[PDB]
Amino acid sequence: FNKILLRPLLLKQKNPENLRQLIKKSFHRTFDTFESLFSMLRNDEAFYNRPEPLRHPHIFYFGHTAVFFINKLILSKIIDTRINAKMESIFAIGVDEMSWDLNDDHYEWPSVEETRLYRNRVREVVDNLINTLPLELPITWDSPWWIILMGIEHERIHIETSSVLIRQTDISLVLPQPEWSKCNVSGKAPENELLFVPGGEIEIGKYKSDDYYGWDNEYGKHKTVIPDFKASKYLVSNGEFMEFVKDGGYENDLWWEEEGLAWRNFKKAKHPIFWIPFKNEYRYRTLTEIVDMPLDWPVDVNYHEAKAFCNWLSAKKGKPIRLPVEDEWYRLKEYCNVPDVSKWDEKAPANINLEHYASACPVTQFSFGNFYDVIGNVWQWTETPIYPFNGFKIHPIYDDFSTPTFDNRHNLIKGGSFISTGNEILASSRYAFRRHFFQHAGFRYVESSYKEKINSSGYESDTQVSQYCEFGWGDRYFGIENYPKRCAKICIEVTEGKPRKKALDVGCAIGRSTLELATSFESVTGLDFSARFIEMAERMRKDGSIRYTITTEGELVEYKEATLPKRLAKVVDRVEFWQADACNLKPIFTGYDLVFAGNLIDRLYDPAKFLNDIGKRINSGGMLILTSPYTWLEEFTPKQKWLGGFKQDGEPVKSIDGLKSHLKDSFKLIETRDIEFVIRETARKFQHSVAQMSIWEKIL
Amino acid sequence: FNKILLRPLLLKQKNPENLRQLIKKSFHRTFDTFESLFSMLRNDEAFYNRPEPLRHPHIFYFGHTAVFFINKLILSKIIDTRINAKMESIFAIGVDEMSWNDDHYEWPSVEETRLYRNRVREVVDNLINTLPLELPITWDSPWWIILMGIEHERIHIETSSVLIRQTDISLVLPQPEWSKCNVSGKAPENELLFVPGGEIEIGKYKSDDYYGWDNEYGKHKTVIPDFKASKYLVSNGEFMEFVKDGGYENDLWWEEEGLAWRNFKKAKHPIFWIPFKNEYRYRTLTEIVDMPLDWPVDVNYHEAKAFCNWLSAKKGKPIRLPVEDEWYRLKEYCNVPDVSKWDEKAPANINLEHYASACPVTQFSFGNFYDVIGNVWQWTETPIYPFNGFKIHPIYDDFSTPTFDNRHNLIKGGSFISTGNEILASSRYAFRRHFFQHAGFRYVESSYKEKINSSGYESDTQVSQYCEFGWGDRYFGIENYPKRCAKICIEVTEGKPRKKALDVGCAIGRSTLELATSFESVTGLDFSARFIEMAERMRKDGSIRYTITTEGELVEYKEATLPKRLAKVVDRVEFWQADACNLKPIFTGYDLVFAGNLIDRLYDPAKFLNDIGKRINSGGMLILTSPYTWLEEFTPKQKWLGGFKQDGEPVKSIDGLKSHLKDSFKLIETRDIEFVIRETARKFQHSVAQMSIWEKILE
Ligand SMILES: N[C@@H](Cc1c[nH]c[nH+]1)C(=O)O
Ligand SMILES: N[C@@H](Cc1c[nH]c[nH+]1)C(=O)O
Ligand SMILES: [Co+2]
Ligand SMILES: [Co+2]
Repeated sequence: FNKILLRPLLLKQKNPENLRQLIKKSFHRTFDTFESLFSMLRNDEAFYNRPEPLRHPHIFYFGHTAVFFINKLILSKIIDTRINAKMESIFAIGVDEMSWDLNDDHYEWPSVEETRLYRNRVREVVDNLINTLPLELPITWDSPWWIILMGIEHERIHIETSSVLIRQTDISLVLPQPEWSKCNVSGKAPENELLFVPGGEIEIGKYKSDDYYGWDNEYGKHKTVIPDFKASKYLVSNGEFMEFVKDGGYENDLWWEEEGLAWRNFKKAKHPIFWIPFKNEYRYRTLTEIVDMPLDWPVDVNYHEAKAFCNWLSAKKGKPIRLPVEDEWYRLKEYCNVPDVSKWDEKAPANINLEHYASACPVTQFSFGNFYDVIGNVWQWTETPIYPFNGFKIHPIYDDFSTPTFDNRHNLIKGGSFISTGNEILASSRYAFRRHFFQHAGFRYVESSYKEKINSSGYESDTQVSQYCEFGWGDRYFGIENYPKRCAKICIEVTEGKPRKKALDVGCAIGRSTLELATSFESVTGLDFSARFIEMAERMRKDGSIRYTITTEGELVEYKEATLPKRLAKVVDRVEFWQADACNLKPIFTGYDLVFAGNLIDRLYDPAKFLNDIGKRINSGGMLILTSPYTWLEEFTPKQKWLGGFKQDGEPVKSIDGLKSHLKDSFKLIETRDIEFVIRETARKFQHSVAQMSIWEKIL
Repeated sequence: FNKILLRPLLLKQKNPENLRQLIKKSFHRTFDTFESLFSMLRNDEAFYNRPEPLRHPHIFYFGHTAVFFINKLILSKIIDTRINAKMESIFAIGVDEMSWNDDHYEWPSVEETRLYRNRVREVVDNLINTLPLELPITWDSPWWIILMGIEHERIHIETSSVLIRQTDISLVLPQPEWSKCNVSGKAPENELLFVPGGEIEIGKYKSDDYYGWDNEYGKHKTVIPDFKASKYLVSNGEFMEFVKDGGYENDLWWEEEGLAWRNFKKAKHPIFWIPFKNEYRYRTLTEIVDMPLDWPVDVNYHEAKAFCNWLSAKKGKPIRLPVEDEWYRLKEYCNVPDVSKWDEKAPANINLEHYASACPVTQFSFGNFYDVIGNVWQWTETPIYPFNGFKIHPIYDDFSTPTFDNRHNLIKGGSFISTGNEILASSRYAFRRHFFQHAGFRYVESSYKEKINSSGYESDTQVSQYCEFGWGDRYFGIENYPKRCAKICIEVTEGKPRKKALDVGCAIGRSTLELATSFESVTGLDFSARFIEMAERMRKDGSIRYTITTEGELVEYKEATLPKRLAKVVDRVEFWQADACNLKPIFTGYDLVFAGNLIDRLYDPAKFLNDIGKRINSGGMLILTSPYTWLEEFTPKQKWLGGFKQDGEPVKSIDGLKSHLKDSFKLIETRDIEFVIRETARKFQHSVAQMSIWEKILE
C-alpha cells in the first residue's frame, strides 16, 4: 500500500467517484514521494549544489514539479489565479540541449523554505480541484483530469531523474534515509549467454481511446518484421563489464563510435560514472552510500559505453553483437510473456516502481521466461532514436513534450529501473535520452542481422517548404478543394480515350499532382527548380509520409504529418522526381502524352522558350495543360518576355491571347477553366487566387 | 446635298434594316470624305511632309483611320483575319504628349496605303451586310465598334484638315469640293451681353440615342451665377488691336505656361496669319488670301488667354475664357437646336454643310449671340475630366483617360469641318493648351471661380490596393472590411457617449467617415502621408480615382464617389499623418479608439497600447482588429504581443493583449472578421482578422 499507489491508474473505472479518490490518493502519494526524495540531501545548503553540469541545481527541480501544475492549469484555463508568478517563471523550464559542452550560475534561487511553503500551497489547490471539479467518464484529452494526471506523471519522471542527480551528488552532501534503502544482497557475477529469441510481426502504438494516461509519443501505429535473433540472458553486470574495463576498454579507441569517442575524450572517462576508484579496485555508489562492488548487479552506463562494450565483445566472440532496437525489446518482452501492470499482484514481479529496493539488485533475481530483467532493475539502452509513430498528435497543453526530442539524438531506453514509477512502468511508454546522459540505465546486448531503417528526423520548418507541403498535402481552406489534386483530376478527365504512356509534371513542388497523375498514366515525371521541393517530393514517394510545421502565430507552429493514402502508395513505382530548370530541360525528358505545368509560366524567366521547347517533347495529339494566375512581375520575368499584361499597337494583350500567339503553329486550345486555390501563410493569413487552366492539344 | 449623311446617326430607328443601310451609307460617305481630303495634297510626295512637329506626316493618318477599323475588329473578336499586320502596326497609334516619336524613316508608299484602305472598305462593307442587327444597339453590340471606327475617322477628317492648313502652300492644291467662303467685310465691334446663371446638368445616360465616347457619359451638376459673354467670336480685326498693341511683346498678359510656349515658338502672330510687308494675310486650307477681318481668329488657349488678360486691363473688368458649364448655359439660353431638329441645312457653319473654312462672325445668329455653335471651336478654361459614372469601353479603354491630366482644355461648339459625333451637344473634345485647331474663342465676364480636382488616376501599388480595399467592390462575397468594422464599433457603443472618436491606421479613411455617422467628431490618423492625402481628397472633393492591376501593366480605371449619407458627415472628420507609437498629446479624450489591422504592423505595439490608454475617456471603448501576422519586418521579436513561447508555454496574441491591457481595460468580446485585399484580377489576400473589443475601467 505504501508504494502500490505509485502504479499508473486504470482510468476506466466503474464509478467516477471511486476514480476521484484514486486520483486524490495518487496525487498526494506522488507529491509525498518527491518531497521525501530530497530528505536524502544532508541540509538545505545542498539543494543549491549542481551535481550534473548539464542540469540545474536540486532546488530548481524541487519547485519545478509543483510549478508545472500551476503553469499547466493556468494555460488550460482550469484555474485563473497564480500562486507566485515570480517563482512560476524561475521554476518553469528545465534544460535539455546538452551537447556535453553549460550554464554558469547567474540564477537567484529562492530559499529552500520558500519553496517548501510554495509546494504546500500547490498541494491544496490541486486537492481542492480534485474535490470540486466534475468527473465525466471516460477521461479524454480535453478533460481537466488529463492535466492533473499530466502533472502527476511529470512529477514521477522527476522522481527518477532527480534520484540520479542525488546519486551524482558528493557523498558528503547526502544523507541515507531508511525510506530509500538499498538492496543488501550481492554475490558472484553469473556467466552471461545469448539465448534464442524468435522474430515476427511487431505491432506497437497506442490508440487514442486506450485506458491509461499516456504522453503524445506513445500514440500511433508502427509495424515491422524482425528476424530470429539472440539476446543476452541477463543484463550486463558490473562483473561482466569489469572484464571490458580491465581489457583497456576505455583505453582502446577501436571500440568507440565517432560520437562516443568524442564524448569519452572530452570527459576523460576511464570508468563508469558510479564506479569509485579505490586503490587498485573499484567501489560502487548507490543513491547515498558507497559500498563494495556488487558484481552481479547491472552496470550503469550511457549509450556510448554500452556500445563500446558491444564492439569490444564482438571482437572476442567473433560475432556481430550490438544493442537492441526498440522493436527487438518489444519482441523479447512478448516472447517472455512479461505481464502488464494491470495483472500484477501485491508485489511487482520486477525491481521496479520502488516496490522492492531503492537501488539495483542482482541480475539473477527477477526472471521472465528464459530471460532476466526484461523489465525493472535498470533501463536498457537501445539503438533506436525516439521518433513519432504514424498518427502522432501533440497535446495542446504540452505541445513540445516530445517533439524537440525527435532529432535522432535521443536514444530510446526500455524496461524501467527500480525507481521508475507510474507511466514509466507501462509497456507503451517511451523514454529517451542523449547518448551521453547518465541514468539508472544499463544494457542487454543482442546478436541480430536486422538492419533498422531510420528516417529523417524532426519536422521540416522552412517557411517555403512548409507552405507547399500544406498546399499539396494539407487541409482545405475556405472550402476550396486541393489544387494539385483537382488539376491532376482534370488532366485525367481531358485525356479519356487518349494515350497515357508518359506524363510530365513541371513545377511539381511536393508532388501531389505527380502522384495523382500516376494513377492513370503509366510513367509520370515530376520536375521542379527547387532541390528542396524535390527532396520532400521524393521522401513522400519513398517513405510514404512527410512531417512539417505550419505557422499559427509568429513562431508558434502546428505539427503536421501527411501520410500517403493507399491509392497513391500503389503507383509510387511509376513516379520519378528530379530537379530541373523548365527553361533548359535535359533532352532525355521527351515523348510525353501529357505535360502539366501548374502555376509556373508566370514564374519562368523565359516562358516563351519553355513553350517552344516543351512542344518538341509532346507526342502528336498530346495534351499541354497550363495553369497560372498571370502574376507577371519583373522579379521572375523581364517585361519583354511576358506573355500578357502589356499593351502593343495600342491594344491590350491578355495572357490567354499571348498563349494562343506562341502556340499558334503547333497547338490548339481545347478549353479554359477557372480554378481557385488557397495557400496558407499563418492561421489567419492566406493567399486566395483564381488561376486559369488552359488545355491545349498537339497538332498532328 | 449628300452632306446630311455626315450627321450623327440616330440609333433608335423604327426598323433594324433601315439602320443597316444608314450605317452602310454613313461608312462609305465618311470613308469617301476622308480620302477626298488628301486630294488637297499637291502630289504623293506631300504625304510625307510633317506640317506639325508634334504630329506624324500625312501618310500616317491616311492609313491610320483604316487600320483603326481592323485593330478594333480584331480586338473585339468580330473578325479573325488581318489584312496586313505589318501596316496595321505602322499606322496603329498616333501621338499625343505634344508638349511644345517616329522620325524621318521609311513609310509605306501612298499607293500601297490606297490599296489597303480599299481592302478595309470591303471588309467593313461585308460586315455591315452580314452581321445581325439587334435593337437597341448596346456597347456590347458589334455595330458599336463599326460606329466607333466611323466616328474616329471623322475626328481625323478635322484634325488632318488642320495639318493640311499648316502645310507649306506649295504642297497643297485647292479643290472645288473644299471651297472656302468668299465673303468678308469689316469687323463688327464686339460687346458683352447678359447670360443668366442657374442649374447646370450635363452628362449622357447609358441608354441615350447617339453613339458617344466614354467621356460623354455620367452626371455633372453645378450652379453658376449671372455673367456676360461676348456677342460674337473674337474676329481677326478684334484680335488685331491686341497684336498691334504688342500683345506678343508684352509678358504681363501671358500665364506661366503660355509665356514659356510663346518664347519657345518665338510667336509674334497667330498661326494662320502670313506676315506680308507691314500687313497680315490669311491662310485657309489651301489658299493665302487677304485678311477677312470679320472672320474669327485662329488661336490656341495661350493666345486666347493673353488676349483676355490684355482686354481685362483695358476695360478695367475681369475678362476670361468661359468654363464648359458656362458655354452649355449660353447654349440653353440662346435655344440652340440639337442636330435631330435641323432642317435640310444646318443652322450654323458646321458639318461641312456650308464652307471648308470659317465665315464672317455676323452670319449665323443664335438668339442675341452669334456662332454659339459652328464656325470655329471655342476655347474654355476647363481641363477635360470624367463625369461621375464615367466608364471606359473595353475596346478603347484609353481613348480619353490619358487626357485627364489637367493639361487638355475643353473646346466647344465645333467648326466648319466638325462632323458626326463632334456636332452633338454631349460630345466633349479637348486639346493641350498650346495646340492649334480651327479654334477661336469667345470671352466672358464672370466672378464664378470653377473648382478643379486632382487630375489622373492614382497608380502607386499600395495606394491603389487600399483605395480598392476601402472603396472598391466585394471579392469572394466578403463584405467591405473598413465599413463592417466601423458598423460594429457603432454596435458595441450603443447607450454610450459618442462625442469624439479616433481611427488609427485609417488608410483611405472608409472607416473614419463611416464612424462619423454616429460620432460627432472623428479623427483619422495614418503613418502614410500618401494615404492621408487620398483620405483628405475623398473628404473635400467627394471623389477619388485610382487604377487597379488586372494583368501585368494593364489596369482597371475605378472611380470612388462619396455616398450621400457620408457626404453629410464630412465636416466632422479630420485626417492627419501620425505615428501611432508616438502620438501628439493633442489627440486625446476619445469615447472610442479604433485601430484596424495595425498592431502587428507597429514597431512597438506595447508602447502604443500604453499611450492610447491615457487618451480614452472613462468607460470608453478600445477596439482592435488584427490577423496577428507578426514579422520582424515590422516588429522586433522582443516586442511581439503573441506568437512566441515564454516560461515554456505558448503566448497567443489575444492572451498577450489581455496581459498588456490588464491594468486599464476589460475584454468584452472577440469576433472573426474576414477581409480580402486585391493584388491583381486573379490574386488576392484572404485573411481572418480577430476583433477584440475592450472597455476602460471606470475608475
Ligand atoms: N523532452 C523532455 C520532456 C520532459 C519534461 N519534464 C520531464 N521530461 C525530457 O526528455 O526531459
Ligand atoms: N486622346 C486622343 C484620342 C484620339 C485618338 N484618335 C483621335 N483622337 C486625342 O485627343 O487625340
Ligand atoms: Co520537467
Ligand atoms: Co486616332
